[PDB]
Amino acid sequence: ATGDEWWAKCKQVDVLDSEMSYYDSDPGKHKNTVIFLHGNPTSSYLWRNVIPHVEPLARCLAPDLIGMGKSGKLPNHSYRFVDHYRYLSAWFDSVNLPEKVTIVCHDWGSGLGFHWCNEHRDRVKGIVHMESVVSPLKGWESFPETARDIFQALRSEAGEEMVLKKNFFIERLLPSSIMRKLSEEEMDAYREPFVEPGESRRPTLTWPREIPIKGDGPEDVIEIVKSYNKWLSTSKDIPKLFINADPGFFSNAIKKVTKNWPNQKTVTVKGLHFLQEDSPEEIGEAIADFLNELTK
Repeated sequence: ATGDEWWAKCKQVDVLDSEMSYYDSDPGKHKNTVIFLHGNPTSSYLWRNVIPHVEPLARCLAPDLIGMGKSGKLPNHSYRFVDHYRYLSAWFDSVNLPEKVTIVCHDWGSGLGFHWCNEHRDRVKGIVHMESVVSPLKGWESFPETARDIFQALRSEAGEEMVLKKNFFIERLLPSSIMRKLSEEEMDAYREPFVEPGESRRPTLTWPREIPIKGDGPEDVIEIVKSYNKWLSTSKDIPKLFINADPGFFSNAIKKVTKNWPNQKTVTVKGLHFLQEDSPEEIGEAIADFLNELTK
């Protein structure tokens, strides 16, 4: 339950010019393996109540993205999508994975995971995604109205004071998209990587600045997302599970974007954006069922 208790189950490995922390239920084993990828502004802690439903069937890994959780902070403060992907790709190559894996992913963890799958198509046995980055936004009009002003502010010069000084993503956006009230210990686990004001919080500001918005940018992320969206939309041989959150945040838009994707099943659970905090049991059970279907 505590951050301390969760990270006590994790390990650290040197990766490139830094280090990454990750959960690994069965180090080095090439049995059925599942990788859980968090997004902004969370960490592997997000999966703590989902993973126990899956471990009996698979080796479960859950890394903290660079700059987040207990992974290292980068002294150039550069945490763009491409930086995260460079680190995550090196992490995949460092943890002794079997020939194919299942990816379970959320938010920017899905951006990174979908891109990794697109670049390593023969390594993918299935993808479970939720509140995910499935396509570029055609414009600001497609961003949910209740959050549109906030995210435009985050992407403006005001973002630095909002995040680096006031920790806006941790203190306001995170609890706003959990239906229940987190305990003090749970909230402190999310706060821990970002307790010190300043550049430690940069990952939580750069992430909203990477959202692919057509006509705005950033162009490199737009191209990456367009590329994996094209692959996913015709990926008839890759089993996919979309965990829809009711009422969710981006879930309603994801349902429409992916309605014609082949080989995708949908399950619905109660939640806003951070659905793992409201329905971890149903999410874990849905993943376990999905894995069993692969094994037949």
